[PDB]
Amino acid sequence: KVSGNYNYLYRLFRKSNLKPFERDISTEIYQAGNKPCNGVAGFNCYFPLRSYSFRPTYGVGHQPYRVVVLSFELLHAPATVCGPKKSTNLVKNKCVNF
Amino acid sequence: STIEEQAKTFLDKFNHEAEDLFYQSSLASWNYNTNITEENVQNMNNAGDKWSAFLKEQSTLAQMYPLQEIQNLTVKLQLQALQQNGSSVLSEDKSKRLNTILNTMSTIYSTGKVCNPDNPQECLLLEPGLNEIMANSLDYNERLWAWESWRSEVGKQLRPLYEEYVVLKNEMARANHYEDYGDYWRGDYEVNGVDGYDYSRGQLIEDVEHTFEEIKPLYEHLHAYVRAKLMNAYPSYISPIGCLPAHLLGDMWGRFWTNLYSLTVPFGQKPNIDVTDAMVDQAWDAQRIFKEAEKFFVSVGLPNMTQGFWENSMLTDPGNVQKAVCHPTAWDLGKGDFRILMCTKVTMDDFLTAHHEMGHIQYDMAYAAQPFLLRNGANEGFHEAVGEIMSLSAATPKHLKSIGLLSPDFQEDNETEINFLLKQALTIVGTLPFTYMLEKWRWMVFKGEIPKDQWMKKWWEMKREIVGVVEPVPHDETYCDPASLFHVSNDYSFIRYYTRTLYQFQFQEALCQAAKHEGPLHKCDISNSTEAGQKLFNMLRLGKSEPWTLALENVVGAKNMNVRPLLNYFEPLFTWLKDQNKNSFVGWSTDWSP
Ligand SMILES: *[C@@H]1O[C@H](CO)[C@@H](O)[C@H](O)[C@H]1NC(C)=O
Ligand SMILES: *[C@@H]1O[C@H](CO)[C@@H](O)[C@H](O)[C@H]1NC(C)=O
Ligand SMILES: *[C@@H]1O[C@H](CO)[C@@H](O)[C@H](O)[C@H]1NC(C)=O
Ligand SMILES: *[C@@H]1O[C@H](CO)[C@@H](O)[C@H](O)[C@H]1NC(C)=O
Repeated sequence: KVSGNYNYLYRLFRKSNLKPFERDISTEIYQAGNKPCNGVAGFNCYFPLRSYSFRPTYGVGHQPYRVVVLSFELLHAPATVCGPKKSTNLVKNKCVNF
Repeated sequence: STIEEQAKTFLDKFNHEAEDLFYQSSLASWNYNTNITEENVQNMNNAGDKWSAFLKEQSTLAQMYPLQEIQNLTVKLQLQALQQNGSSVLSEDKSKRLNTILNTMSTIYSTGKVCNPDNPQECLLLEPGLNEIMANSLDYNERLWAWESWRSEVGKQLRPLYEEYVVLKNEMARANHYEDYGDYWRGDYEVNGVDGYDYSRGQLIEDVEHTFEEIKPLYEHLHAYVRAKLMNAYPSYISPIGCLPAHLLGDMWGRFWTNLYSLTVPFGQKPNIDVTDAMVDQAWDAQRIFKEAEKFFVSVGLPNMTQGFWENSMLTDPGNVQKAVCHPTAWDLGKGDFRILMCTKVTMDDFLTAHHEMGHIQYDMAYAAQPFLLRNGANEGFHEAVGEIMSLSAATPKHLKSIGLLSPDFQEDNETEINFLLKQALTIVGTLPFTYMLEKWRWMVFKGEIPKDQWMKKWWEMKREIVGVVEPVPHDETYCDPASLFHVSNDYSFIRYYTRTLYQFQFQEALCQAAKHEGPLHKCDISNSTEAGQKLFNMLRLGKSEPWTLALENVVGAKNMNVRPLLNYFEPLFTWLKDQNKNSFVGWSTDWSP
């Protein structure tokens, strides 16, 4: 949007590293400092999900982008999805290799 | 554990929020530039209010954080840069008095009135008409009349307001546990933690002193030639043994001297380079100037400049539907938005200045990869120097003839070499000693050793020794010609100009001696020199993340500032001056004055 696209919000702080196929929904502050802190922020308490910066007049490396990943499992269950196999002419009244 | 990670996320959050909000503020400024409406003024004022509140909050957050136990170099530098806020640790009365006095000084300078006492209703204004009546006049009675009446009604709010400024700044630095506010000016250069290269604040002024002492013979020769040719061409008043009075400074303080070069034309019977026919034959315009700038960048070897210069940047001045200033404006709006706005004009010197602004844009593109604290050079003289590098490369006739700005049978003989060496001299060394004078005097006044009324002797003593500028009548209590300079009343560290020109000359020598260029030494051009572009691009990217003296000695070979490159490019200049200054006596006597 000309005035900005900030409806979504990206998470930055997670105190435990994740593994493949893992999500995060919690917004708990990354309390690295041992000083007392809970709920409302304060001394060394920064919100995980940081804001955006997105507008059309931007330059390089800051425009909104979309990423998709195609994944699948290997044959443990019966194979399910694959594309067409190319064919050719069928031929009538003539010797071929059917 | 310790506050290492807390400081890390603190700097990170500041960088993100500063990027966002400063982008909004620059957006408001650019909206004002594109269109001037009072609502735009209110919007940018609100953006500035929000930004000031955010900066004060960040400084308050960073106030407690120490520097001694944290040993990370980048973290240390960023934290010490963030903790500094300026004049907020004082009491509010001093701050509000400072605001009022600076505002009233700005008002008295902006609307300070002087013109002909003949027709004051509608005449030439402060600029540029006063320039064309001082520097383009045949009689001097009106010239000195206006010169010495200029300070009789304006300096009254220039000298004592300067004193109030200096006392308030000194007391603020005292609250900051420092001595003066020019020390804070030069403190942007500060870096520590490197063995052997401990970096105080006085080495800057000492090095500047050495560089000016090296410069002094060059200006001695230059003023000798100027005096000889003015006595040959101006037999009107000035005596054959006198000097150059205050009515013949050519500017409001005597900075540029290309206009006075008219009185010091050695040879006018030999043709020189001119691009009027070449610019009205193929119809050169701002579009074509930018295209050939792209070609220049390609030939040098630097990579391409991003698309913000082809679509987002308005290539032309804003027509005549609206009205706005057309000062050279290279704006880094943020996140890859690089724009250049001016009142586009085609001239060889304007060619150089446009490439200077485009070098600014290239440097902005380079340091855009860094966070907000690192979105600037280790010194504030890097930007103008790196921009003017390509201009000084283009100050030579070689690639101007290469781009077809004149026929290839035009002689690249010795006369154009000598004349353009003298032109560069009048461009830079014609104002450098004045920079020495103003910066030394302002260091003294900021520190406070010099009485406010002593400036009559010592400063003028320098004018009796370094530049050769006098006055037919001594100045009075409130005549403050240094304050007549535009930048001094604008809260400017006036040594960063000299440090900038030192940086640009050192880099010019680095790209002229390491690029295998030969022939006449000035003829070196960075175009068609791949290694020069490569090594320049290696340097102009990091910013302040590392110390600058080590990199400076890598690129050129100087531990700090040095005018040895300046005379290296001016070795043909120095040789010609020695060739011409043997006819008679050279120099001036201090005792004798008009
Ligand atoms: C500025 O805005 C006014 C009205 O808001 C409009 O008439 C004018 O064309 C605009 N000019 C520019 C240069 O945007
Ligand atoms: C500061 O810490 C970072 C950790 O990301 C490290 O890479 C860097 O080398 C440290 N600074 C110095 C001067 O070693
Ligand atoms: C990158 O460089 C090429 C070659 O000079 C140029 O054609 C292209 O326009 C440049 N890219 C951008 C975004 O300007
Ligand atoms: C360097 O090469 C370019 C073309 O690649 C050419 O236009 C230019 O004239 C060359 N440099 C010189 C000094 O001739």
